Amino acid sequence: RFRGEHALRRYPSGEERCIACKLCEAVCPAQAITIEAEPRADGSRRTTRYDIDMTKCIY
Amino acid sequence: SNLIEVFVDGQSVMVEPGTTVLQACEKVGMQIPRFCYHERLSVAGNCRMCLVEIEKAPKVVAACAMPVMKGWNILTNSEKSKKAREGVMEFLLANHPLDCPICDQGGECDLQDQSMMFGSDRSRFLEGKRAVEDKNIGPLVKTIMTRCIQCTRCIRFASEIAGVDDLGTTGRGNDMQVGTYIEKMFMSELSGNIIDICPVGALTSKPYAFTARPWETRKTESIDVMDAVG
Amino acid sequence: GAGGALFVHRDTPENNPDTPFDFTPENYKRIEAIVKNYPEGHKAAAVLPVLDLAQRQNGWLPISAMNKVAEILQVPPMRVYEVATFYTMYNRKPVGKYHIQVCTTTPCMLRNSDSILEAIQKKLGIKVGETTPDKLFTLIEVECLGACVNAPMVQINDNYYEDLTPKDIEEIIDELKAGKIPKPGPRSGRFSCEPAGGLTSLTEPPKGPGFGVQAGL
Amino acid sequence: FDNSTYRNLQHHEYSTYTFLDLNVELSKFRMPQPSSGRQSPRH
Amino acid sequence: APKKTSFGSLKDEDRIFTNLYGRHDWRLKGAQSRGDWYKTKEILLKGPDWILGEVKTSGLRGRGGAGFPTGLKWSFMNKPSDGRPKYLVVNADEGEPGTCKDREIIRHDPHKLVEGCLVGGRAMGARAAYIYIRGEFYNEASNLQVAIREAYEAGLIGKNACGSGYDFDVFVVRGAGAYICGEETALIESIEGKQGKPRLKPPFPADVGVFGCPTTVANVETVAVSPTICRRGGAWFASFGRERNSGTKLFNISGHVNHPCTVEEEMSVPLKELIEKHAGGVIGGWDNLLAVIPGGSSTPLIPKSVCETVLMDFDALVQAQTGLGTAAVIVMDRSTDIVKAIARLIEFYKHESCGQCTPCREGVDWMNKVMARFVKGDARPAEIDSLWEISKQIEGHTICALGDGAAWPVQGLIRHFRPELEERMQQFALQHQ
Ligand SMILES: NC(=O)C1=CN([C@@H]2O[C@H](COP(=O)(O)OP(=O)(O)OC[C@H]3O[C@@H](n4cnc5c(N)ncnc54)[C@H](O)[C@@H]3O)[C@@H](O)[C@H]2O)C=CC1
Ligand SMILES: Cc1cc2nc3c(=O)[nH]c(=O)nc-3n(C[C@H](O)[C@H](O)[C@H](O)COP(=O)(O)O)c2cc1C
Ligand code: SF4
Ligand code: SF4
Ligand code: SF4
Ligand code: SF4
Ligand code: FES
Ligand code: FES
Ligand SMILES: [Mg+2]
Repeated sequence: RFRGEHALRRYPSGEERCIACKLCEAVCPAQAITIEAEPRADGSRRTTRYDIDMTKCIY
Repeated sequence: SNLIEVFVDGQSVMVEPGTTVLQACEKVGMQIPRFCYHERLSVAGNCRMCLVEIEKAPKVVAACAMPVMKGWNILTNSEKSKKAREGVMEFLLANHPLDCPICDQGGECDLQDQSMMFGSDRSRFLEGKRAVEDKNIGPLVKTIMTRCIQCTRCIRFASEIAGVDDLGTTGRGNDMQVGTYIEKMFMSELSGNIIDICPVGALTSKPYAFTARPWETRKTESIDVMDAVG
Repeated sequence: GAGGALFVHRDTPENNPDTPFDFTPENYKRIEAIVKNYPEGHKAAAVLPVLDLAQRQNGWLPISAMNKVAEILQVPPMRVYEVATFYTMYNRKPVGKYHIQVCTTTPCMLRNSDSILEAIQKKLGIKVGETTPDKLFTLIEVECLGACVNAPMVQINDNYYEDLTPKDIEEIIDELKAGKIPKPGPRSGRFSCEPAGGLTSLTEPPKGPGFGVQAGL
Repeated sequence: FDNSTYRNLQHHEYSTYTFLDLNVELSKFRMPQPSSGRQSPRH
Repeated sequence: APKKTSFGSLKDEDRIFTNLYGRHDWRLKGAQSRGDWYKTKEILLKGPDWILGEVKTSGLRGRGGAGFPTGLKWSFMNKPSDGRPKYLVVNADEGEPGTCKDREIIRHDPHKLVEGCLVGGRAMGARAAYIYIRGEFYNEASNLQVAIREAYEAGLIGKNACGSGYDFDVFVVRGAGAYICGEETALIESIEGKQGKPRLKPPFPADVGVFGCPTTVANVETVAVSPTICRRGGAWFASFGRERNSGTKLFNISGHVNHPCTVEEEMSVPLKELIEKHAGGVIGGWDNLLAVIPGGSSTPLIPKSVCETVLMDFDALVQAQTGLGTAAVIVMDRSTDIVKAIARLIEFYKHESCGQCTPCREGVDWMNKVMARFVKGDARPAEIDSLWEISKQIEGHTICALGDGAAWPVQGLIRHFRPELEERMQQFALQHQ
């Protein structure tokens, strides 16, 4: 359960798990997450910007 | 004058004849939950979310359609009203897809908010869900009809406000689908408004898709200059 | 079971707006008689009969027929689409010459409608939603045709064949495929909904007019 | 008088157009229809 | 001795539908030889108030299944006109499983229905009658049209109907395969060329009905006994049956009986007497009886121990936690899979729902899935109570009574056959380990 450096994960096919719902951005107590999204070339819901300020983050 | 006296939770209200139970309730600042009712559309009475108990009346009434009678005491927060709301919300959510993270409606969804305010907090539906195919109605209004709750708001708007009779329902029962029955574009100068009246993410803005969430937006009240209507 | 049919139309060479449909002049006179049965300013009330008439002329309802009805009655085509997809008696796909409809609801099921259905399936070699390769028969299951006393029963082209056994329905199908007209009604030797035991009621000769009339009338 | 015979046999010779032919025949017997004052609710 | 305590053994002279079995000529001449169209002019000249009084005194309740007092319901149209035409709609949809009574009235006694249309329309001050018949009854509708043509040619209806100076038209409109279109407001919507979706009430049809006009929707059996009621008087009809349960009734006995049949009988006849007298008894004896649905698929079933002394009227069957309904008695013997039959009824309701309102559209399909699992025993016993609650959520929260008609049979099955459901679940859990 140890909380360390952040990472973004994938499905076993290599597709990104993130679908740009922005719940992490909304809940973040430090406002450390910045997300921008648009439909991808194939129409998928994916992020164009996913930034975490690790000097703002409280882990 | 010609007003009649009714009661909302025992509080006296004078209303004109033809006032519905919902309007009488909102005279005292109480908003009855709704899905199908819209004050600028004709009354439908199909969603059943507005059911409310009248004192000494065995059966609950649809507040959006029922004219209020003299001497009626509307019980907006009784056990009967709350249980009716919970049952209707359960029925609405039984087949609804688990789309909130990928649905553009999330955060400004009347289904979500009225589930949080008037529904229960868990599920007891143990079956599989229905899934319907999508209808292409143009480059402006994105359609994902598995989220449709069959409110009939878009149909009534298209018929009454826009004067276009291209929307309707096909089939019946659980298989009833809202659409055009043919591959047809709902291209009207007022078409985009069906995005706003649709309570759920069934109809969304295609240019706006996936770009923002409602809570992060700042609202600037302004005036349109695209015509002289203002 | 879940309906395998779809409620969205996709254009096909066999079924598209350019598919030729038009009412015959006799059917146009019939449409005129139908429309005159409703008050002026309420023509749309004729949607259900006129649409049905198109089926009785065409066998089924291509989308061109729906458009023709909508044009004739000055009704938006989507309203006609709603009517055509709501009511189950309308055929939006072609069916066989003899549409066989077997009631499987509980009163008929208690009288072994399953045996009738399996007998039909074996005699025709198809299933409960299919059409024969010769386009002569289509078989489906329906709900309570309203003759539960005469169960089990089958409807074929608005004719009722009741009090059925597997041999009875096989004989009916044999007579149908030979071009004959099988007589509708029960097959048990009983004319109607009467008790088979010997007419437990209405045995006395019916009384005349004014037999029980009250005074002052 | 007798109860032995079934007397409802005319429906054995009804065709696809019997009902509508009877309607066409009945058309001449009806009273003039009422009018709402307009051609349709969209007029 | 007044105040009859035993009911049944109805005589042929007192029976109303004398050509129930079609053993006599159904044409105009045969109907006139049987008492139809006799002194109709004097009945119409008595005035609407006299006719409504006869119906009120008669104690007739709605034979469509709900049993609303017919005189009171028809009195709603005794108001002065407001510039709109007035209409009588006769309900011949007959969609309820186990009910085939209307069909026999239409095919074998059409002139009774036509004269009833005339008399009821005069009482309600209605210009014309629209008879709505289900589209599967093609031959019945053709016979009705032939009878209407005969009445038109003889001057019995139309202009100057029966010489009474009152103009009345009779129209036949055919439905297209929809059980919901027997609901009166759904029937009205179907006539106007729309989907058969029921309207909310108020307004009631007497205020806003077909074409937006004052309208009364009345069941065919209710309509077809009114001319006989007027002729013989309200009191004669009143004597039969218990108090507030007056008159005669058409019963359709189907299922596991030796001679399934349609019969006419006094109102408050005991169910056992009816089954053993007219239907030949239960298949395999009376002790073989498992359950009976007394009033069509919408009424809850009752087990054998209740069927032995229950009477076939509105109030007695209400006391027996069921309803008189359409008086369609479906008999199931001890060889019946009681869960499977009710599951089939629930599937019927799932396929007949119009889909307009959320509780029916979603919950009836949900209950159908749960019952399909209950047949196999796949579920857990707790779900039984869950199912009960689902029915309560659906009941009373829907625009029309199809939701009530889907919730009630499940409630009856749970009330009387819970051990069967639990026992099936035990077997499923045992065999699947
Ligand atoms: N004959 C058949 O084939 C079928 C019969 N049914 C029966 O229909 C019954 C339920 O039907 P509903 O119409 O929903 O019952 P209901 O009680 O709501 O209405 C019965 C009749 O009385 C009238 N009425 C009732 N309350 C009134 C009021 N306050 N003011 C003015 N008029 C009023 C209604 O307009 C209606 O015509 C069921 O019990 C069922 O047995 C159901 C399906 C088929
Ligand atoms: C789902 C549903 C189906 C119905 N079907 C019929 C029908 O086929 N025939 C009928 O007479 N009444 C039917 N009824 C009852 C009618 O709505 C109405 O109560 C009745 O026709 C009134 O006539 P009465 O007062 O003469 O009984 C149905 C009701 C419901 C809710
Ligand atoms: S936006 Fe955040 S919460 Fe939503 S899927 Fe992506 S990482 Fe998860
Ligand atoms: S419509 Fe509302 S409840 Fe449904 S998926 Fe979208 S956000 Fe969630
Ligand atoms: S798309 Fe929206 S407005 Fe239209 S029926 Fe569905 S939920 Fe109602
Ligand atoms: S209860 Fe069922 S049939 Fe009746 S209006 Fe609602 S969805 Fe339609
Ligand atoms: S808001 Fe009244 S039924 Fe939907
Ligand atoms: S159950 Fe078969 S006709 Fe009704
Ligand atoms: Mg929306």
